[PDB]
Amino acid sequence: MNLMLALLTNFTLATLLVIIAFWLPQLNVYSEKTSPYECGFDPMGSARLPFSMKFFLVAITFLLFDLEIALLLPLPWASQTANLNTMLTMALFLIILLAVSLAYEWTQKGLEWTE
Amino acid sequence: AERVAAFLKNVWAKEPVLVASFAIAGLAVILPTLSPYTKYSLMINRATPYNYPVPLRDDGNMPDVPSHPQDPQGPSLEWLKRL
Amino acid sequence: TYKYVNLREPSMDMKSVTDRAAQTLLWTELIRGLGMTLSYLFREPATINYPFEKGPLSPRFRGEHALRRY
Amino acid sequence: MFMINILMLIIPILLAVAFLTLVERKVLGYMQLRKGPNVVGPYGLLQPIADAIKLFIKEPLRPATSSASMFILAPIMALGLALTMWIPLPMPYPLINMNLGVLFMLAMSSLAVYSILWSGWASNSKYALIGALRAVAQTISYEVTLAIILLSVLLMSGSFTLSTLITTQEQMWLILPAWPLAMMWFISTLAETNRAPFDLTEGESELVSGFNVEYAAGPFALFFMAEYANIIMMNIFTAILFLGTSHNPHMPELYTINFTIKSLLLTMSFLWIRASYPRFRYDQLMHLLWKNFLPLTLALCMWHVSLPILTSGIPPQT
Amino acid sequence: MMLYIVFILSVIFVMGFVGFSSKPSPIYGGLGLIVSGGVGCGIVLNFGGSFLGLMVFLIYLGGMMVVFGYTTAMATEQYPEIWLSNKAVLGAFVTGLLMEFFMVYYVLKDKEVEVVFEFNGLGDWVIYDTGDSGFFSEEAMGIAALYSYGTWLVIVTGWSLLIGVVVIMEITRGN
Amino acid sequence: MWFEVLPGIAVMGVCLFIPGMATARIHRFSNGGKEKRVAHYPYQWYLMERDRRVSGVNRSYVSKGLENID
Amino acid sequence: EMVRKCDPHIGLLHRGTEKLIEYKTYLQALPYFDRLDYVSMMCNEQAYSLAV
Amino acid sequence: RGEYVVAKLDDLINWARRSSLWPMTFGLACCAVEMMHMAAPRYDMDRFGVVFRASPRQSDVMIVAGTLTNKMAPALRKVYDQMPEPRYVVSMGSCANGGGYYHYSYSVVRGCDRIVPVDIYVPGCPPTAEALLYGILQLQKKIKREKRLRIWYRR
Ligand SMILES: CCCCCCCCCCCCCCCCCC(=O)OC[C@H](COP(=O)(O)OCCN)OC(=O)CCCCCCCCCCCCCCCCC
Ligand code: SF4
Repeated sequence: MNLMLALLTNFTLATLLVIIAFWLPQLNVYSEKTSPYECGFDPMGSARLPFSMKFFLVAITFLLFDLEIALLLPLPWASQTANLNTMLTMALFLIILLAVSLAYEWTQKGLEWTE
Repeated sequence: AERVAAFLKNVWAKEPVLVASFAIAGLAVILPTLSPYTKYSLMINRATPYNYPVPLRDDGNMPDVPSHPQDPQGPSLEWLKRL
Repeated sequence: TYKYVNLREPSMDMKSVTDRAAQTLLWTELIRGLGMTLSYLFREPATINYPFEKGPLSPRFRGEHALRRY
Repeated sequence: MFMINILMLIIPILLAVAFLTLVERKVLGYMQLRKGPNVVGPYGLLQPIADAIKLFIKEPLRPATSSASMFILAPIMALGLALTMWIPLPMPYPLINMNLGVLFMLAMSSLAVYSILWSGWASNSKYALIGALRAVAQTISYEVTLAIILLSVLLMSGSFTLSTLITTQEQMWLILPAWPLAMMWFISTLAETNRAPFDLTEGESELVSGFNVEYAAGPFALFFMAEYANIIMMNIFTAILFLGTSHNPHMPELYTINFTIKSLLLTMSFLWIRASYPRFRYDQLMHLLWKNFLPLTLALCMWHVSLPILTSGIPPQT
Repeated sequence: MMLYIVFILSVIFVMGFVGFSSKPSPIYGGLGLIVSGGVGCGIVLNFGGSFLGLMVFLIYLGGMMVVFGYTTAMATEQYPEIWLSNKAVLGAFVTGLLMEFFMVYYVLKDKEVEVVFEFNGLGDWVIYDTGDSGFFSEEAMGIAALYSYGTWLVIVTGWSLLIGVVVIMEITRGN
Repeated sequence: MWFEVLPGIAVMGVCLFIPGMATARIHRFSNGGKEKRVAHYPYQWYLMERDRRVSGVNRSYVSKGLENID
Repeated sequence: EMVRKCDPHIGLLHRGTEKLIEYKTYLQALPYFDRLDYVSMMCNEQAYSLAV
Repeated sequence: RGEYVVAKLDDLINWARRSSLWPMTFGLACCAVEMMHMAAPRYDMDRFGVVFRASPRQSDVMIVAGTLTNKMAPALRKVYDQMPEPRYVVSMGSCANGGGYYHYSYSVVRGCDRIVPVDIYVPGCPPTAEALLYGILQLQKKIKREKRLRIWYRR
């Protein structure tokens, strides 16, 4: 409720400013003005052409490393249990395996961008 | 022993950040085993009363179950107060 | 005559290696740059208040032409 | 009275953003032996007003090649989410008291990247596209590290509630036991806000203007407003995390004054850092946060999970 | 009304699925998955789970950010397709909406729809629990037990992630 | 000089102080001069909903003391 | 962002300086050298001076 | 009178525009060196509210500082056409005024005014940084005299 109003107000204000920006000023539109910007000379090829990603391997590793926060963020609550010996063992076990995962991709040239 | 203090010196010169990492992570796996206070972390967690202490039915043969909360029987948190 | 600009070898004694390790971890040489710009903040700016203050010139200045008389 | 409370939040934020532009231009000027704005109003106090009016009465143009709906949505999304990062902030009483405030700010921060990605892609320009793909690279660099750093600091606090960080730091600041995390958090906020030396999504010297190269007039202002509102918000987050202020229930004003000063000084440091260092390469940023911070962050996450247990100092759950 | 908040979010949840199921440019497909992942946080959040709601949303924002980068590199053409650019995409988008509309229309009028399963339309609030919990969040307690009870789940999930990194490097080595 | 930068900081500082001050006063205004109730867990909410019934005016911040027992 | 080929297209500041110097006396051609490397003005004059 | 109120609004927008002039980062030849010295500490054009921005779409002024060649002329008009209005052009130096030292060259445009409209001409080879700053201040006073709203009102 209070969150819905806070969200509703924040985006309504942003939408009004955009509305004002497009309707308050004087407009003068012609083809040259709206042409794509590439430093004064016409572009060669569409901007929609493929753009190679040289860090693709790190991007995939990001997904696997971005899950660990899901599994590691519950740790503050997990520390409130009576089985600290078990909880501590499996908390360090999960982080150690992440370190091994980073170590493998590092030593195997996986963090180095393709040329 | 001379060689051992030549690989450590090389990594400390070429990768100091990794030397700190393995030291901090190493101390995290060992100290909990050696620390005398690891028992109290487990005892404090047990002493935290999330649930209601449902009473037992006095059958006349439970000498170690307190009749009243202010009775000497039952677990005591005297250790925790002085910790 | 000449001189090398980047021909040096860092001493490998333990104290020096630890000094560099502290620099790498504690960002010592990045804080000198902060100190250098901090000092400039407290120096008087060199900005003149144009058009009320004009940059100095000399009699030889070559500006707008004019036709002279006796 | 809640609508008034929201207005008493967003409206001051915009004024703070407006005059943070003036402060940056003068602070950089004096660090560069200049004065900065001192003509438009006494000591340049009316400069933000002139720039705001100028941009909103200037012609906005949609590029002929742009995707119109994404082109207009992106600036709205940036400012809308920029203001949304403030509602869980305890100063000392939050507008929306969230039990998971820390997690809410992470999700909103990630969602705010798409205002950069979609603005660049919708522009249909090569320079806007290159800057947008630097945002992908830059978010892959800090997002994982930034979460674990927060996790290590919450293992001394107890929960994800931001108001609970005030209770944690009542006897002492968190920057003493966790200055190694504070250093890596501070540099992670620079990357997250796209600030120098990590201003790669824009990269004036490399990409002219980056993702917002095609935007002009009012639409450009929203991106500018969001960027500066994020600097203050993140520096408020840093103060609450590592420079917690003492809370007196009967004098909440004293908290705001001390808490406000700590945020300004952290905000000045952002201006200070922009005037001192060159710009990273967006592939060197990835190696910085994956080969230096991440190995240490994982080690400090193990240490901060074991340290409370081996000293019997586990914080309360509630 | 505010008593139908979950149902309203669920309708938006479906509309986001008809967004990327019509298969426009993966740029717009990834936008529908962000929308459905945001309301999905809201639906799960209204049933008592806030960590789950903010975690799936947090995870799916990371995934779509990588997918956006891959789309501009592997899955782009000169004219990316919008929902109005193909009769195939538009037909799938309109068909999905008209099917959601009739499911909503019948479940709100009759309050009873039978498609494979018997569904009721008295409001999602009628099945909630009438007894408050204690001084803790039940979902947080359950997730926090992954490290005390779910030791075997931690080992298999931990091993899978480690093997995941090894696997992707082998697949992408080439030559 | 460097102290001509301060006026901008003062205006910025006053603007960042308002959000905290307004929330504190508005909370006290709308809760009978007390802090807004923090209900993070269901037990705290159950006690807040109980306060509304006890109040008799449908407000959880209208507390009834020992004058209500007899 | 990897560069495969740099192809510097120059001549956007070609003004025919070398052709103009042919219609100017040696004194009249001196200021043309202040405007070649316009960051090193008195070093371009000197090279031309030593040549003449 | 209603023409008094528009005149005050006309003053407001005029004030907002001359106090926030953003030149395009566009230099061609030696005259750009004197354009940097205007941004240097001694003159500090930034204190007048004048800030360079690289994108033509985020600029209000084009300072054509240097020689304009036939190869560069199409590019100059392109970045000028892409500036959102209102936009102003300041011609700096003899080369951009009337061709200057290279007026009779086969590869030089005899004046940037052949390609784009010009509002202020700054003479010199090069103009001093104090002469360009005088030109920008003359442009501001030229914007102060605009009466768009008092001409719209009288239509
Ligand atoms: C009970 C369970 C807890 C124990 C967990 C067991 C797993 C531990 C490891 C988990 C983290 C993964 C790291 C393992 C890989 C180590 C790094 C590595 O393999 O790098 C290989 C390295 C290649 O480097 P290169 O380019 O060839 O140049 C240098 C020449 N060596 O060349 C090399 O040969 C590496 C050099 C030797 C590295 C030794 C690493 C030792 C790590 C443990 C240190 C613990 C001691 C510190 C704590 C002490 C207490 C304070
Ligand atoms: S006018 Fe003079 S200074 Fe300017 S470009 Fe031409 S020759 Fe160089």
